[PDB]
Amino acid sequence: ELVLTQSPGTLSLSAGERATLSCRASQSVSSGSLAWYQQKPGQAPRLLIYGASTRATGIPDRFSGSGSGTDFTLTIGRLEPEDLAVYYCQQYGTSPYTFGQGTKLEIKRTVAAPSVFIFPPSDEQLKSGTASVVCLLNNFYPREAKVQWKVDNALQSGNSQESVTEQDSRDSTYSLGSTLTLSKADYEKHKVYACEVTHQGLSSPVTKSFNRGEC
Amino acid sequence: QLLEQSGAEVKKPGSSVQVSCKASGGTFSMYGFNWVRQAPGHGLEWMGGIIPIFGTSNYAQKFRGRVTFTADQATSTAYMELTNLRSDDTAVYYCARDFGPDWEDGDSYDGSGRGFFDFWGQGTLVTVSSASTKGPSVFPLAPSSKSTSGGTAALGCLVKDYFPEPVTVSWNSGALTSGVHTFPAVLQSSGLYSLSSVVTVPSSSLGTQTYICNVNHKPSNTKVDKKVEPKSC
Repeated sequence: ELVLTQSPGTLSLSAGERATLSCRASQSVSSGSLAWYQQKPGQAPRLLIYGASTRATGIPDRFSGSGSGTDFTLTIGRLEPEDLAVYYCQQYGTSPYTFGQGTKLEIKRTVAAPSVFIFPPSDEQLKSGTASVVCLLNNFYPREAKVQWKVDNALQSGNSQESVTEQDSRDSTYSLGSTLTLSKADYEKHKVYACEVTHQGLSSPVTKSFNRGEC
Repeated sequence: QLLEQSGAEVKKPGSSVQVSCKASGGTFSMYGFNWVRQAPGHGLEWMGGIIPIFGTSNYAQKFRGRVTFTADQATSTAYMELTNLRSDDTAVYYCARDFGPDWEDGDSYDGSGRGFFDFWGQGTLVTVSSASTKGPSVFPLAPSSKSTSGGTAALGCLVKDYFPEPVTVSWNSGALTSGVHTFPAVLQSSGLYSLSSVVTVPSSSLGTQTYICNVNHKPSNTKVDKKVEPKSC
């Protein structure tokens, strides 16, 4: 079975730069039967190139393929933020068809401070015995950010979970959602709920808070 | 779009699953239909396929004795059955279409043939687990004075305690796409998933525009619409 090895594993470039993705085969690929696919966050793969160098219909002119034998390359001439994705090569010259392990393309951009919002738990959820307090950090760039929850000024640990989106296809920023989870009893025994955010785009950590019981 | 697949579902270890693929053009023409799977967070692997017009089918040895490929002209639908499922068969199964312009035949010239896929279906996530499915509880992330910035307000839906993946979320049935951020799910200590979807909109629209998140959880055959509005004081 033909093994396809892609390089590099991850490519970090700013919009406007040129991306060069390599795909090397363990054995000669018959007739240049090599295809390249683009898979954007949360989407199915999309054919970019086939026959090693033929650009597929509907594909932008910034995408080009080259190579023969055991060495192939996908070039993205002038990166656009929408090119954020994982790229895969695939040979179909011999059965079984095989794919490379993929190259993740990340986009570097300028620093952007997050907008921070807080959401108290809904009464509906509380009714059932659980309170999820949500803190939203919207559209910031350096992925690195710190969220610290405080209840009545006491620092929380071990009772929150966060999730971060993949870079936005338009502005390359990230968003992060942190959820503090408490039992209805614990939630109702405290008053001030605060989310303190630390990020490179902020001169000082900003805090979003609310007092349970207030409108 | 023109390649519709069956819905995501959880399957017990040892059972069999059938993933369907319908060509919305009402015909198979001379296209080949392949199945390529992807474990969440990982790569792609070809499983096999069938070219209806020629009645030709084959697959990867990795799946010998476990896969069957068929196609029904009547319904323009192709199927793949995978048996004796195990946890490592958990993956998004994609239907991928291939063609062969061989001067009026299956494959005989110009250079390379039908090995690439120019059209993919949205995928069918099959989770192999002994745990039963559980639909999500959807709670509002109501916009308030605590979720506003400038003339913008953030709001959303918290999709809690469901199993297994995936959950898809749209806003206003797809009429609202700008500003939407749907977070990847987190696996809680309870073994159940949780995610949230947020959107930022003009604060001035909160009293006139209805905002509803449409949460789809095919594994449990559940679809939940949740209207999200400013909370009353």
